[PDB]
Amino acid sequence: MNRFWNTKKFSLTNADGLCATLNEISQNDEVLVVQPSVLPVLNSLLTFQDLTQSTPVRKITLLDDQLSDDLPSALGSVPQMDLIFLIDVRTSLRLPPQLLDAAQKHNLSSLHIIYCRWKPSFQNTLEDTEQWQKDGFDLNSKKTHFPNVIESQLKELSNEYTLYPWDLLPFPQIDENVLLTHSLYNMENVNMYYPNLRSLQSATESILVDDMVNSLQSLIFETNSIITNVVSIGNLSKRCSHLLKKRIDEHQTENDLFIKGTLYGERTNCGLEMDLIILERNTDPITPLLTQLTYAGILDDLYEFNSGIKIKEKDMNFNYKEDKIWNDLKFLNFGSIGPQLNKLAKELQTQLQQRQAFLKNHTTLSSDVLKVVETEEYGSFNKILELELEILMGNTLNNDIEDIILELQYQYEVDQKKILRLICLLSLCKNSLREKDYEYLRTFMIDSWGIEKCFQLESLAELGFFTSKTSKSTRLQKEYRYISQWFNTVPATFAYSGVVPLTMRLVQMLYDRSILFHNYSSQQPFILSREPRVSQTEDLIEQLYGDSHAIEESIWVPGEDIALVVFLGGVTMGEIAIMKHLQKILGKKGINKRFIIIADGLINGTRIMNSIS
Amino acid sequence: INSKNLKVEINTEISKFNEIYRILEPGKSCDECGKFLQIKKFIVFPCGHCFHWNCIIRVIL
Repeated sequence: MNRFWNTKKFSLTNADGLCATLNEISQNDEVLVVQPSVLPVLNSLLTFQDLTQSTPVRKITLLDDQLSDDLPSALGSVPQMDLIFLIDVRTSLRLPPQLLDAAQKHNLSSLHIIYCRWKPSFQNTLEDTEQWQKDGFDLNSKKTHFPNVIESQLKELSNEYTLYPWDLLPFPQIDENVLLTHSLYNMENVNMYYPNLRSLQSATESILVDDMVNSLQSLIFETNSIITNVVSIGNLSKRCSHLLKKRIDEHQTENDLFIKGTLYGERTNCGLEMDLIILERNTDPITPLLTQLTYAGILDDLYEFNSGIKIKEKDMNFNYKEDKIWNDLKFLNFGSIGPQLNKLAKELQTQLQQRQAFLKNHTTLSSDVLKVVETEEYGSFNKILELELEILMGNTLNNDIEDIILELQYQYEVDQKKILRLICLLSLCKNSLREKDYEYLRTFMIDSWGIEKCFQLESLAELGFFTSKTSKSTRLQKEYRYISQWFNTVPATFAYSGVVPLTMRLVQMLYDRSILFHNYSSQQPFILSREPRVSQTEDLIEQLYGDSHAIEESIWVPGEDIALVVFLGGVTMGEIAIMKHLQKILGKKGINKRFIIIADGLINGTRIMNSIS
Repeated sequence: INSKNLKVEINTEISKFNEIYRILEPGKSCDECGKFLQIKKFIVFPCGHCFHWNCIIRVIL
């Protein structure tokens, strides 16, 4: 807020707007009807008690076909004032049929709905006071617009179209530092980047990039920032950067270009820098599939977080704004939790009961997790780690891989997803697999897991995960054993099998070429540069991607620090753990910066496997 | 006598006016150019006016 990104301050605006709208609906007893996908987000913002006390609504429901049978049971009952639906139409451009069938059948006499949208900063605070009646109606907005958007398909029943545009802007839930935008799923639980229908990839990609650009524009115009340097990586990031630049340069108002002349300008500057490094998940498919070792990573891949940051099996919330025990243990390694918990418990003995309840709950949950790690296919949780560590450095032999893949297939029972992920990593690590092993691996797969597995192994065999030795979308076509020489991923590191992520070193090289100095270096343009630059580092990335055009460096202004590292394609939460380590080590070395990680939705190995199915 | 008194008063006023400017700059300031006073120079006049030493020379030209 006001050039200082007070992230928690973003939370209040959405709640205030929703409360004002709901209280301005009607001063009676209201019943709320909320879409299943958006409800968890709303509950993570407004508590039930606050919702009841602030506005006279007293009931919340869900959009389901069960309501059709309950139309004469639930909808017929209550209905003290009216029914206020809440829908999300930001993606999939289609209203759910539930409201369509309920409107005509139950014959509601008052239809009011709520639709979500990003904040229209271009409205610039209603533009003063309409310029004293538009200086004699010199400007007007009647019919100066298309008749309807998306909701033009709603042209049935009555004219009760009291729409209400509730505003929404990103706010942090999992942690103070990192915000999160939900644009990676539809209402049908289909991945927005890896859809299970290989006929409409291009449109889905365009829609995703458009929505991401819209969210970034909303945040940028809300915070009143001036981007100075852009480091785009990949193909889609190029289009995203160009579209964002065009949209910023088109829709910006006046009274700020004048400031753009005063600040920065010609022959002078004021020492303000913001960076917009952008990456794509397809660039490095090496590390969304490794096993998590941090506490929240282990707790995540065994029990999937929903849209809200909570879990079904437990009841206590993991929100950071009311508890401090979770703050200091979320990103620590699993091994260093026990003794720390023992010390925390023993120090309080000499020494309010809410802390006791919190520590008891944490101890019980940790004990349950430790118990469930073992005795549940004992040794698998470690065996996969040793196998992954062996594969990453490279120890594959002639036809011996077929012996170990089925070694744990039925000796220890294991899910399909683990095997599929491991074989994908095997096929991806060597950057190529010969033509004499697919004929056996695919045969065994189709033998053991049905007939539909052939379709999965065919569809997944074109995104780059499952390739054969015999508009490129920026795949990776270089052996990984080479990358272990330029970079020092395998020696400082946690949340993995002792391996540094590839994105980690990719962002490291932009500011300090130390590891690149040890290997493949005789001269460098610099050793410590404050501004992001890319020079004399083309050939290494020319062979790494097959084209010396993936790297893009853009300077916008002609002539401590906020860096916006967005993530198009999900964030593997282990990267968040190493981001803090990067910030700490860079601050120690001398360069002081602050990182904000924009995420389109948490991504994880198993969560990917159901996507392409 | 009146001329002598007037000359004495004028000399006293001139002597008093020396090193008694005590003009003040407001929190943030600018004029004529519009951009910012504190970027080029501080050509300041009485009755609250500000110039860049460049806008003024542009005006006279």
